[PDB]
Amino acid sequence: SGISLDNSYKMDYPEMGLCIIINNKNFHKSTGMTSRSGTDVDAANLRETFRNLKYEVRNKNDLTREEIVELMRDVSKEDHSKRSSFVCVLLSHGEEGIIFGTNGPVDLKKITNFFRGDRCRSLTGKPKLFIIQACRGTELDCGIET
Amino acid sequence: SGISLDNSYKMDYPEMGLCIIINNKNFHKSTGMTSRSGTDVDAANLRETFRNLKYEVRNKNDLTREEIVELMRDVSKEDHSKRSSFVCVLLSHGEEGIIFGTNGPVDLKKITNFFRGDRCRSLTGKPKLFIIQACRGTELDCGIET
Amino acid sequence: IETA
Amino acid sequence: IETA
Amino acid sequence: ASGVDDDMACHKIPVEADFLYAYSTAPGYYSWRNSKDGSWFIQSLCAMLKQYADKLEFMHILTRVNRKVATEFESFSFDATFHAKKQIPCIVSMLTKELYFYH
Amino acid sequence: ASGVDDDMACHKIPVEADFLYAYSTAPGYYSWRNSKDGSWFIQSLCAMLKQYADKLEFMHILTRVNRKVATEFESFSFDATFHAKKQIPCIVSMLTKELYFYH
Repeated sequence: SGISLDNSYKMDYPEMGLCIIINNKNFHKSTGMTSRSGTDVDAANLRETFRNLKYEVRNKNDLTREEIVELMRDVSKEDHSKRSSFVCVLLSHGEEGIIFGTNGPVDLKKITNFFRGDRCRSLTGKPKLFIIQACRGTELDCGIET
Repeated sequence: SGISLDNSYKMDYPEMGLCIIINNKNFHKSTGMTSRSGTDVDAANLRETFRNLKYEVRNKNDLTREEIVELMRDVSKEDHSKRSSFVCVLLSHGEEGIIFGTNGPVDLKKITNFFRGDRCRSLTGKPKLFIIQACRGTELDCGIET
Repeated sequence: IETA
Repeated sequence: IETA
Repeated sequence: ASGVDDDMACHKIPVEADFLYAYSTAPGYYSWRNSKDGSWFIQSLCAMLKQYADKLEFMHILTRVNRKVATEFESFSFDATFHAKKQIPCIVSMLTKELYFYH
Repeated sequence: ASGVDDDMACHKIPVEADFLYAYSTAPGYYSWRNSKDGSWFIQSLCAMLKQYADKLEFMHILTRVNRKVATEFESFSFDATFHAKKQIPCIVSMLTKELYFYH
């Protein structure tokens, strides 16, 4: 055939892929973490948005740190051969490099490692997208007038 | 006039801007840090590359942590009104969030803060590019066969 | 506004 | 190869 | 030319390759959320995806998200400490190719 | 609609906005340099700028750099610990617009 350039990911597999949405709104009283009002609006908006992009959306609400890890592990263990990509959206409280389960923290690295090129072979060479809505610290940007 | 879209930075100012290259090859014996062989090749390649992009290239070799800070402070104090952007290339040893002077570390945040939108008004709204060649830790990527 |  |  | 670190017989890619992290905020900063309309970042991300997913490459879509959040939002709080604050999303790409949701 | 965090009378942008950090490697990882040809990242960055600066948007140029470094380079060392290693650059963008070096 003619000149072949591979500058863009192959996105015409039978499936676009999974879009896992972890929506943590209510936290265990024991942690004292405040409920994240308005997060349901985000979760719904994301579900519809990615649905229209043809992703297989799976929403999970109020997951403990253990459930977040088990979910990611199980998902990384699936056969993504016929899927073009992978998307995971995390909605919760957080700090730099950390996302909060309803009962404690989860290192983002712990979550993303399951999808490493050598640990999830059916996603090797495919885009793995992690969308994170959470604090990355306590610094405040006062901005500047334009 | 016709429909005006502002999707791209205005890059037609009289000057493209400065390209500051900090090339640290030799470190003080007292630190024991090894000389970075081959960095001169990088510095020269960058100088020619950005010269062809019409940037005002300024190279600095083997700067102490104090000189790196003074250089950045002085540069941020210049009038960039007629410049479209700013580029700084750091070539040295490093760790996560840190770049090494010839006699010690310099927090990258310390360097970049000088150019904040509220601290360098002549660059507000203009792209500020920091190219960093340095370690960000000691993890090793064993890769995966394709 | 919520965010700590 | 150089890099520690 | 020839070298010890190139033209490998057996091709491999980094295990960290092909990851894209779309952070709602810059490293070390707070991330704002409206208790009624949702987070600034997700609100903006969905809006830009809905309007540009069938037109622009992913990085360009996320750049529009950066601009939307940075220019259109500012916090309001009875607490001076958290009032009149801004936010800039942070795109972290280890991708090796352009990404279009359409084909 | 109307809200307390939008449509501000006085427009401001985040002080952290309009920054682009082109890291040679992923967070927490080593960055490799050939003692004779220079660092993998800078070698690749200059090559892609020379070939695409008058053709592609900056993020797309940096994406080519990511691919070049990720696919064409692998370390060689007499020390097994540092032998056969890979590298993936890391693009960190807080830019609010597309960037073309030409006009």
